[PDB]
Amino acid sequence: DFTQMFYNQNVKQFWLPEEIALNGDLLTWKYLGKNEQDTYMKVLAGLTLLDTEQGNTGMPIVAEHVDGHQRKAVLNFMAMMENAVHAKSYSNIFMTLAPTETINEVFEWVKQNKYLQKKAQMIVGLYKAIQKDDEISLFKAMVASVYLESFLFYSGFYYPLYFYGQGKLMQSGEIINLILRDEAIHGVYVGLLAQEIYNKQTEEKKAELREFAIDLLNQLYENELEYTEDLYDQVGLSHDVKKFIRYNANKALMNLGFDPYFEEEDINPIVLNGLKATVEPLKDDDFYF
Amino acid sequence: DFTQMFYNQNVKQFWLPEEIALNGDLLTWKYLGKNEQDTYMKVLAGLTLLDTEQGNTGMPIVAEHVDGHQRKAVLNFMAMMENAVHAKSYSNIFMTLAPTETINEVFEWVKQNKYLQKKAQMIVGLYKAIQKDDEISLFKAMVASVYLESFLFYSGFYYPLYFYGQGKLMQSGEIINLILRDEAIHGVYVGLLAQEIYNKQTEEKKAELREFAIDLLNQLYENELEYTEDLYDQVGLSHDVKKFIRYNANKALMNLGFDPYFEEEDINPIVLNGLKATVEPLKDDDFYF
Amino acid sequence: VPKWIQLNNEIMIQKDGKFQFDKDKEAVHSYFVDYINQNTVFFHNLKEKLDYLVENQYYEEEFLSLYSFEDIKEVFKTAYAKKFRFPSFMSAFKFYNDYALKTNDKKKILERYEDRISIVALFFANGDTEKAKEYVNLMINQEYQPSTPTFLNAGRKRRGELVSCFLLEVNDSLNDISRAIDISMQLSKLGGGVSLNLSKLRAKGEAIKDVENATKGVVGVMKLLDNAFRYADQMGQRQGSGAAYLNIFHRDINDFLDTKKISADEDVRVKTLSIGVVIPDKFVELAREDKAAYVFYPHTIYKEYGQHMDEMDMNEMYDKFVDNPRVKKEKINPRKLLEKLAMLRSESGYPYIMFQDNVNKVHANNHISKVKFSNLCSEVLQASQVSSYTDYDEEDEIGLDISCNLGSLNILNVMEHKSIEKTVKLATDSLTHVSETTDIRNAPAVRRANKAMKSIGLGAMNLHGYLAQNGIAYESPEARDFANTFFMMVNFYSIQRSAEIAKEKGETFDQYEGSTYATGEYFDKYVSTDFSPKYEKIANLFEGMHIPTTEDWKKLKAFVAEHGMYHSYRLCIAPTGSISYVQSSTASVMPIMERIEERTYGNSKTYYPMPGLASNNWFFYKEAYDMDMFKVVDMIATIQQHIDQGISFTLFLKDTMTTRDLNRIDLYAHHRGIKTIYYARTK
Amino acid sequence: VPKWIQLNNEIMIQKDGKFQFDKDKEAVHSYFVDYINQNTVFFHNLKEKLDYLVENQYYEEEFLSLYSFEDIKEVFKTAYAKKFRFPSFMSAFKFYNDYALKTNDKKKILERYEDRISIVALFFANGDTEKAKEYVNLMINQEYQPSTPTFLNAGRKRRGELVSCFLLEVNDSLNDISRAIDISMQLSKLGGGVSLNLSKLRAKGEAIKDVENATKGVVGVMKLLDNAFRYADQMGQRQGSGAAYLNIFHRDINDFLDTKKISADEDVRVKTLSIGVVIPDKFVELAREDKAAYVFYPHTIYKEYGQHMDEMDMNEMYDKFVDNPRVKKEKINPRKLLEKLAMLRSESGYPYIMFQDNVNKVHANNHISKVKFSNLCSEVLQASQVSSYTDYDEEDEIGLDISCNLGSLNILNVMEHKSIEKTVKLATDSLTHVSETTDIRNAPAVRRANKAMKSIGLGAMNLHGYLAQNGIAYESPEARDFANTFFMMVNFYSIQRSAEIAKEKGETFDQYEGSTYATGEYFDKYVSTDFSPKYEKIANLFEGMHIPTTEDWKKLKAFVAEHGMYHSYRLCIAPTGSISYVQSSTASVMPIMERIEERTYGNSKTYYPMPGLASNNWFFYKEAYDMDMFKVVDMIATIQQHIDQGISFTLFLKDTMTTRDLNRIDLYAHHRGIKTIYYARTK
Ligand SMILES: Nc1ncnc2c1ncn2[C@@H]1O[C@H](COP(=O)(O)OP(=O)(O)OP(=O)(O)O)[C@@H](O)[C@H]1O
Ligand SMILES: Nc1ncnc2c1ncn2[C@@H]1O[C@H](COP(=O)(O)OP(=O)(O)OP(=O)(O)O)[C@@H](O)[C@H]1O
Ligand SMILES: Cc1cn([C@H]2C[C@H](O)[C@@H](COP(=O)(O)OP(=O)(O)OP(=O)(O)O)O2)c(=O)[nH]c1=O
Ligand SMILES: [Mg+2]
Ligand SMILES: [Mg+2]
Ligand SMILES: [Mn+2]
Ligand SMILES: [Mn+2]
Ligand SMILES: [Mn+2]
Ligand SMILES: [Mn+2]
Repeated sequence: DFTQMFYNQNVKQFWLPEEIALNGDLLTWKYLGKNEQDTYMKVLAGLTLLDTEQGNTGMPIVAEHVDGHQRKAVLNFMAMMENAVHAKSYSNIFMTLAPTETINEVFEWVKQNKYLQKKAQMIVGLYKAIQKDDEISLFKAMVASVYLESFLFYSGFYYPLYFYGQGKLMQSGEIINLILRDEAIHGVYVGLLAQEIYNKQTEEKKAELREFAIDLLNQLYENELEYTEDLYDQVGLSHDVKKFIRYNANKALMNLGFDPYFEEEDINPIVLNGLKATVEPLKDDDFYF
Repeated sequence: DFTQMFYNQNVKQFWLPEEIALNGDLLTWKYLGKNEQDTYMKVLAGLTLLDTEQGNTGMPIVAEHVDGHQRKAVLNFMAMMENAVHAKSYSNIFMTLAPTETINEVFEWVKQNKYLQKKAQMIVGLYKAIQKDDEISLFKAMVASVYLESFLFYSGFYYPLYFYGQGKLMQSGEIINLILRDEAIHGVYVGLLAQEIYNKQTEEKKAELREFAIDLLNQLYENELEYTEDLYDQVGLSHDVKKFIRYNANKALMNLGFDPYFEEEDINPIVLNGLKATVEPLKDDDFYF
Repeated sequence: VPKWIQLNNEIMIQKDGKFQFDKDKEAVHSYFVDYINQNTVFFHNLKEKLDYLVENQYYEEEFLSLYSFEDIKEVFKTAYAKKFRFPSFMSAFKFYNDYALKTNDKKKILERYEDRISIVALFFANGDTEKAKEYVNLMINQEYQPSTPTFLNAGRKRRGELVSCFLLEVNDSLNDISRAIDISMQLSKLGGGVSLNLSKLRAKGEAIKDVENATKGVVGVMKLLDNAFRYADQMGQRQGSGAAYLNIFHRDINDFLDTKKISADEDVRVKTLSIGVVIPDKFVELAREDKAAYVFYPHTIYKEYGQHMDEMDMNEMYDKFVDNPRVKKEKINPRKLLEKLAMLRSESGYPYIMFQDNVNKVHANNHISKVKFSNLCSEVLQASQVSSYTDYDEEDEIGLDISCNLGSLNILNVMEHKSIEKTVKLATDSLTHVSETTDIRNAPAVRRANKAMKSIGLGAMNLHGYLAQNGIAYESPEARDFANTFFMMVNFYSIQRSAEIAKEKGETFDQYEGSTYATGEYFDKYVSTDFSPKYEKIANLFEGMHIPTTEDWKKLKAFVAEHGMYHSYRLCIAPTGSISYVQSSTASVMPIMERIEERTYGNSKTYYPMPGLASNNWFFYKEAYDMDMFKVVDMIATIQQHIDQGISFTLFLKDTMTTRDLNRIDLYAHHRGIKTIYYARTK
Repeated sequence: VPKWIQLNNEIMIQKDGKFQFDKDKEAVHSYFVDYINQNTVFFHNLKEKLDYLVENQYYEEEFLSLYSFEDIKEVFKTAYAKKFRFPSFMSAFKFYNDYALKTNDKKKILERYEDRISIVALFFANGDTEKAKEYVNLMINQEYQPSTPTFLNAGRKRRGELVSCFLLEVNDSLNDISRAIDISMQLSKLGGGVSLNLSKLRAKGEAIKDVENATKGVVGVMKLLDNAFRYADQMGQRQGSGAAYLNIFHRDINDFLDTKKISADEDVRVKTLSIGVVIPDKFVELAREDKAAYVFYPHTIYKEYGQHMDEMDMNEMYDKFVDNPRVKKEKINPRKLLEKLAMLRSESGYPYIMFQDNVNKVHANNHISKVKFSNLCSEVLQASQVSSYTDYDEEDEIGLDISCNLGSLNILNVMEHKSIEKTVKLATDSLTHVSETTDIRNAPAVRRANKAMKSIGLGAMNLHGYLAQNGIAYESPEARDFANTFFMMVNFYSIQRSAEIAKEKGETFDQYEGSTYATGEYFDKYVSTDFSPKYEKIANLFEGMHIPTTEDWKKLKAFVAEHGMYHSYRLCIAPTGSISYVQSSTASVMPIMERIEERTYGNSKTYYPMPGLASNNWFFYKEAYDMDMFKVVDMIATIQQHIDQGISFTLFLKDTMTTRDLNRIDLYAHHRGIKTIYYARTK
């Protein structure tokens, strides 16, 4: 009942980072403190890693196991967006704002950062555990994917949105908003596929799947807290970001058909402010009136 | 040396089925004989069936085994074009020209056809034989992929190009020309990835891989001749189609860095009308001599 | 968020199922109680203000020295006696952000609306205190609005030129191309939009000094011009805007068009250079009959006939070009070219379309030259003569380069004051003064044509606003009847004022004797067809105003025959981008795009309803995209029959309609006599 | 494959472990007995050939009309009496593909080597049969080679200009920038390489009439010039080549350099415009002391002092610039800038390096102007005065834009014939004739400088060929001794010929009286130091020729004081790229890049051995990349001490060495007095 409308929405949202000129951010970037620039680079690098694995591994593997040519076409399109559009856009931002050495250093930093490695290990592990014709392993990977789309990106998204909302780094911010618009529909779509599998189960099996989903969320959440503190303490924003990730965790649960898990909190209003034609030939009768 | 350049060329060639209005083809379709309509339907179904294998297996399997983030992104983009763009385009052409019952029957026929099946299963067999961390099996699959993209499609493309060059079925011919333009670049790109593997091999292993490629080409070519007579004798075109197959076989070989196998032939003019040094700081005392 | 911005955003908040339009008025008050008055520099008296502005190089001494201080004070008092109030927040915001004079530090406001209007009036009058007061009453009643260059820069020492539409002819030589680049840079430096005719330039693959396949075509010239316009960007304030026009029978026409395709490479696409295509009737006839057309190499035609391809009538020359073996040509499909034009306009709104024969069958100055191209806004249509810029230490042959003087009547304010005649004549006088006071020392042909032709463009705006506030649909026959009558009166009084100025000064425009004004042909349709309203509602709208009859037009024709006409061109309807906000008017004669427009300034959102929009006239304020483009074409043709130059005519398309619909609109515009088509804005 | 192609490829097929160099000779025979003699056009006699070439617009009839046909026949007979044979296949191939005159369709050969030499000699002599025979003997012996423009275009109707390089000074104004673009297009149309000094243009973020942060800097002008050179590309035959020179103390120097970075964005990257950097001694001093330097805004300096930043000595005004609060400046690290220069030269071979103080400490015409930039090949170093191109209808102040005529002595052939004096004097006369008959009607400053300065460039080729064929290592002190003596002789006889021309014409170059030639300072090192060879082998090499002593130099100094000098500049050593093939000579005074070079022509490949390469002199033909760049710098400085203009000094680097090695080579070149550095070619 939904794939065709997601297909149409995904293809109509198609974009490339080159559509957005980035040289306009040069001055507001220059004006940020060293702490702010450091957090910003690292935040986008963490996002780049997530999209790299979502494009290389997550979306293609889910596409392989989901039945139906149209469902596969949507998932293939989403996979392309992850690595050919999203992951690449971050390099466009980096290449504009930062010198090569700072770019090299931040990519070295992703490799050695323990929270980023842990979250990649956990998510990719679940993707690679999918067994052919085994719907339960597939469900588990789809939960992981929804948590990546609708929860894990948000510790990263906070900062570009926080600046966009203050009228700073608005070109980079425009790219990020386009990425976020895509991930929101990706999280909903994968969520609907996960619910399909969940709804086939006995009540006993469902109870176990909810346990899996909640245990996984809590494990990812605890790691994300440490990651958030590590990045944001130097810019004074860790508590604010934590509220934001809890907000988005609830959205991820809802995408999976589950009740919200965290209590509602006031999000920084700045971040809230941060949010060819068809051709016919000419007939001889079109020349007369 | 080449992936970013191909990335650029691929993404700038992006297109969607909806851009070409198909209904005006009915004004020339109605004037074709039964044999012409039959051949066109059968050719179209042949292309559709082969392209589906490439979207579901060929491109995603190569993307899975190739190392490199940028290569995986380009390959993902190509897989997307197969599944999201090409497959929808072929379906659109069919739905415009034939009623539902006729489409189902043509696909039943082509699905049972000996020559279409022989080539489809030969290609799919090589994709299924790729082994993790074995570059020889990957190379063999890449050869199969290049043969599909740059050679096997062309016994089929001939007919739409033949009409397109005569002013018949111009809307579907425009679509086919866009598809063909994508397959050409797909073949060239996968060809470069195969040459990379080939160049890492010993001289004896190279000679063995050359023998594999020529032997495979021979098997496919002999089946193409039979496929060609089976479809094109009823419309009197087989002689010219055979010249077009050999010409495209030579292009496929050149994509794999191999010499042409067949003598140069002229092609039907109607079809032609359709077609960093180490940075070391100054240490002082370098200013004194 | 400031208080006025909250009061403005409260418009969208619906009370009793209705938009709170009146809240906008409150916003204006806030915008003046909280911001404008606080940041407005006040002086003990006007003498101190004028001394401070003159001494600090804000104003010019020359125009103020023509009056005694008592006369200037009287003009300012006349401006302030109206007690003018901006009816909407966006009007005051646009004026005080774009036109009000600010200090060098851009934190204080030196000029109010009345101050700017008084200064512009004093500049217009050139020493006449009564004329200055008349101009002040004209602009404070908002009946007439000088263009953005004139309104912003009149009386200011730190200013650009008062003309911002420039049309350049480029001759087929490297010296002429370099001179065109230089003149484009100089005019963009002055703040003007520059349009260049590239039809005389020989196509790609032509001979230079009898060596074959040497010319780069017009695309290399377009790349040079695009770089020149990027470089000259008003001292880094606005993006340099330029236009290039090519005849559709030029061979480069495809490559020309290929400069606007998204798939075009970096060495092909020009980004800051608008493109327009000139389409003679011969191309439309060839496309209509489906006969294959020929695009010609201009240099071969020039060598064979001694004249440029765009300098002769293609209707009578096309067969001779085709049958001439010494003329090189390439086969094209005119219907395919039309479809390419429609597709390009769908993608990017380019190119502008100029129907050459539609322009030239009513052109009054065909003896001087036929109109070969238009301006950056595709509404200036004047005779131009190419210049022969020779080598150094050699005398150049200076031709005529078009530069008309913009100014717009506010149709609502003009008609509610029953002052069509007075407003048109005063606007003509102001445009004549600005044209006479324009002296460009780096554009020789522009200066020569300004001195000789004395061409001005008197436009109109708030047509849709006036019609909607009077219960008239823009597509209704009553709206076209009103446009016919109103613009016939505008043309009548513009011609009368031009003839009166010619009689007073004793001089006409150069080569007037060969014009259709001198021969009386221009007045033919005016001495035989009565343009009085055919509907009682429109006649009641025109109540209290004398509507010129056929006898009045005969008297005007005799007056023009006896005394001549001072201006070669008088009327052109410009888009009127930002001045329509300050005047609280709809832009140009175009229908409104949106009933309420949402804009983002800084990090704040703002809401501008169309002027006079309410629940009663919500239906009459139909959006342009929802309208039938054929009826919009009919209205624009009705207006164009009374406008000597063109009208900036933007097409408003839905995303559903295809290139066939765009081509049909273009062909109906050509059939209905539309001279230019500006843009294809897709919703 | 052709027979001569196979014979030429037979060189690399070793026989008994040795290259088959003699096979090359066979190739030439084949190339003549199978292609050239069959493709040549023969006439009954010389009269029919000359008539056919004159009426068919191949030759200018004016220069041939100065001689009776008997004299032309005698000149051609003198040319053919030498029985000149090309010793290598590539020499004849290069002549008959690049310089021999062909038909309009380029299917046949109209000019032999003797025919081309005779035509060039007849053009040079200007009606003197004996002088024409002297030129014929000079060129057929290959003692002197006119530059590619002169050799290719002399006496041709369809010719371009005979001047190879042009240097333009661009003043800081939009009018001057547009004029510079126009002149660059005009001179690239004429075929010459154009160099523009952008140091006077104000940097990015400067004020254009009191509105600040308005200028685009030198990068916008660079983009404009790049597009101009792309458009004017010799009618699509040879890519338009331009050079931009910027002082290292310009604020835009980084952005300038960023135009050549391989990671530069498209809005900044410039690809057809070479870049050069002018480094005063102050910058090297600051980098040596590791003191942070300051780059300056030219417009602030011009406002404060009334002169341009590059118009005065930075070594004495840098501290005043830094301590002046009214001068705007930015802090830079001079060592980091040097490392950036080295990295850029490693990556792309750019920028050209011009050591301004090294040029101006021996510059003879500092009174006219200091040398502020170089040409596209970084060997022309002459005084230039910027032009004030004003508005239209205003008189322009025409300055001096550098332009000199190139001509190279073949060192091997000159010394074999023991004719340094005669060859130098005849080459000076030919270059004087080329300057006199040069008249450019679209570059006023170039024309005025050609008429006033009368500057010529007399280069030299086959230095390494002569040294290797005489058993002298290019890096050896004996080679530097030979270069010292030979180029002192060349300078002596060039000065003597210039003074003799000044005496015979009664005129010197403009402002000669203030030059060091007039005051006698130029001859100081020549009247106190003896430049005779210090080695017996070099003295034997110079046997049969009178080496000037200090007494001869004193007599020449007295002669110059009495009569003056006709040429402001006489000697400049150009790269001599493709014409060195025809002369069977190594390129310029540079060491050979490779012993045998493999070049692909069409679908075939050819091997050109270095002239005279054999088994006995294989190791004397040491490749440049294998050589110590410090000893090459020593050689170039030894030659430069006798050359008034610069030398195109290409650095030949290995991939293993770092940017620190490149910086060390640059600093040693600056220490040794090297004026300019051309290229950093990495193996
Ligand atoms: N809508 C408006 N348009 C223009 N100016 C306005 C507007 N509202 C207020 N102002 C400015 O603020 C001043 C205060 O106007 P207000 O509405 O308070 O009463 P007033 O009787 O017009 O006042 P005043 O004594 O200033 O004439 C006006 O004189 C005018 O300068
Ligand atoms: N290396 C070369 N350089 C220039 N011209 C050459 C060369 N080789 C052959 N030719 C030309 O081709 C002709 C072929 O003659 P070739 O050199 O074989 O000797 P020939 O017939 O005995 O006469 P001669 O040597 O006296 O000209 C020459 O006369 C000359 O015009
Ligand atoms: C007009 C213009 C100038 N410039 C720069 C380049 C020129 O070197 C420099 C001088 O321009 P000028 O032509 O000298 O401008 P001006 O004479 O009106 O201003 P001023 O009195 O200060 O000299 O300004 C731009 O960068 N962009 C532009 O659009
Ligand atoms: Mg010409
Ligand atoms: Mg100036
Ligand atoms: Mn993503
Ligand atoms: Mn996603
Ligand atoms: Mn496909
Ligand atoms: Mn494919």
